[PDB]
Amino acid sequence: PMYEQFLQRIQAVRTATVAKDISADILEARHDYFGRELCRALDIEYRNNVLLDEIILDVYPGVNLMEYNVPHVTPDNYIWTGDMLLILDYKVSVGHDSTEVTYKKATTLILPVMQEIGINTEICIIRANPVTNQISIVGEQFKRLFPTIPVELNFARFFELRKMLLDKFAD
Ligand SMILES: [Cl-]
Repeated sequence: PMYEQFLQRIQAVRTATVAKDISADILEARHDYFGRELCRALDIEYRNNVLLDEIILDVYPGVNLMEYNVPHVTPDNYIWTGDMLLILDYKVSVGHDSTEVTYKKATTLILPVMQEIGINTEICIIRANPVTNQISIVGEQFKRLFPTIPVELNFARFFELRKMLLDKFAD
């Protein structure tokens, strides 16, 4: 259905301006596909994106939430071991640039308020290279809890949809 919905939009599109919205949605679905598969292999609960406020309340329900300035920020997921909060962001990319951008933003926006509240937090980004299927991890505590990441990844359907868009608008 995913693939067919995209195929129908790709068939229908006429302008590059509208096509870019299809390209962006295909990129997000590829991201979501990695997330679901990564959480399956890691045997953690899949969440699409959770607000920081909701993470704080799930870990520390007694927080005096209104005493703090919680930025509106939606990391893809999180792991609460019992002692450490692992903020988890997924990336699918052949470069690391977007990983670095998200890392910095998650660092300036999340870690300050977690420090005041007293929650030990780490930013973690897991990146799949869609061409090579190699997994890159950033986050030291995450690497010690999962040195084995048994993902079974196939991005070809996403590559096909985007190739179709590249072919239609190769002007
Ligand atoms: Cl992504």
